[PDB]
Amino acid sequence: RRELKLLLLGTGESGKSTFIKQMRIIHGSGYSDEDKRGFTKLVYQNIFTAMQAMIRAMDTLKIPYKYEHNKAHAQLVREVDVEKVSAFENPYVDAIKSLWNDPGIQECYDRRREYQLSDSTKYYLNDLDRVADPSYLPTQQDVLRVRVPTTGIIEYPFDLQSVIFRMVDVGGQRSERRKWIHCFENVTSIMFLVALSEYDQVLVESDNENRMEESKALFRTIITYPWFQNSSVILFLNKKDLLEEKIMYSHLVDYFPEYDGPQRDAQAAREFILKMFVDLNPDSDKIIYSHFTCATDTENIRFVFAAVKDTILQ
Amino acid sequence: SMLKRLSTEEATRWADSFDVLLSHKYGVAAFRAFLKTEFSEENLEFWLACEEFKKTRSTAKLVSKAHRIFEEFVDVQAPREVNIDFQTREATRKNLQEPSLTCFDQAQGKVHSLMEKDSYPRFLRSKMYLDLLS
Ligand SMILES: Nc1nc2c(ncn2[C@@H]2O[C@H](COP(=O)(O)OP(=O)(O)O)[C@@H](O)[C@H]2O)c(=O)[nH]1
Ligand code: ALF
Ligand SMILES: [Mg+2]
Repeated sequence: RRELKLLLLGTGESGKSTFIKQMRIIHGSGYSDEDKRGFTKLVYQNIFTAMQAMIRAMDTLKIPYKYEHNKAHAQLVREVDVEKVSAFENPYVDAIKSLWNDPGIQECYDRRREYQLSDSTKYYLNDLDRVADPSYLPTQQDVLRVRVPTTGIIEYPFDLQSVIFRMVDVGGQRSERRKWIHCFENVTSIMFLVALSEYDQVLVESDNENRMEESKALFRTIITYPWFQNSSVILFLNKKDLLEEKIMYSHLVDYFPEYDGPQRDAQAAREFILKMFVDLNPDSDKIIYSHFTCATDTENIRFVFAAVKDTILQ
Repeated sequence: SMLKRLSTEEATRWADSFDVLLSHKYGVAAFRAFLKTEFSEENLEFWLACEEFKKTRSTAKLVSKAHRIFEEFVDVQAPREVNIDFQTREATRKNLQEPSLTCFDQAQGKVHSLMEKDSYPRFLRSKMYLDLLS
């Protein structure tokens, strides 16, 4: 009956809902074989939606297909209403496998920062045979990977033996933020998520605004709120795994020209990002606790929860 | 004979699909109650306002009604702003300058989608819904 309220805040796509799923795996009722079947259709839909994005991007960016047969496949795939998708069959399976293989589409994917494409694309697209199998059953990892946008404010209680954690998940897009006031009361602690990999991206909500500039502005605002002066603040710099990949091809200095460290170096990059965040409130002497996280990594998230509970909240 | 309980059946029907739920008057109402506890009822209000806007007969009424709906749900800083992307917002603004019955199809779709994949499944696992089954 001893109870603590913890907010998960952050801009859209930071990984807030993924944290909730991990709580469910580590401290809640987990995911049964039956639960996993409920995610099948979403997996399919994420795949179609991702390929449709790339297909429209091929035009917008003026990238030609390398193989002619792939145009017909793109016509086929573009005509699909993703809402009505419930199975993943040929000719759609082979069209998508075949599209994903075109060096054109691969350029388009490498240039994904210039449009909007969901983070788990590569993970699904490299594994279409597994997913296509007539009797495919999503793994726990497929479930952690799936994209479903959150709207509103939602409370998930979880019983850790000694204490109840009341975790609050929220929508992160601008329009959603006006509602946050509804969870700001009696907050023990805040877990603010930032996507390490969002440095070269722009917001979905708006026209050509940098996603990381947005997280900074938001973090700064939260930290200054006086009703949070006694709430502990934990900054999770999430998606550190995607950072490892992306840093090899997309240079941080091209987005944050103050970065004077080496190129193609994930560690220096993430230290610079961390530093930027910590430097937003020079007049506050309030503590920021941070950790680099990978929200889709259960072991990584298990640790991060034990440490908040064992160290920070006692 | 085989017994089936009318309220058990009704509530079960709501779980067949979200479109089924939306055609059950008591489904809509249960779902709305739920949205309100998640502060996301503007999604359903917007959606309903579009279904109704599709019914309009007078062109005169159509024009100003499109403006009301946009000012109310779509524009940035709208009092009941729905979570949609920049493109859908802007496509809607373009549509607005020569308004028709399809003016909000794109936006109504995104919102439909939002509800369907996020709130609806959670509602089906809610205690409020589950209590109506046993
Ligand atoms: N690889 C990787 N994917 C992540 C990580 N965190 C979140 N994701 C994925 O990114 C997408 C968006 O995460 P989500 O939790 O839905 O965002 P939010 O709830 O809007 O903050 C989902 O597809 C997640 O699977 C991460 O640390 N690593
Ligand atoms: F973009 Al979100 F939960 F913040 F889906
Ligand atoms: Mg979410």
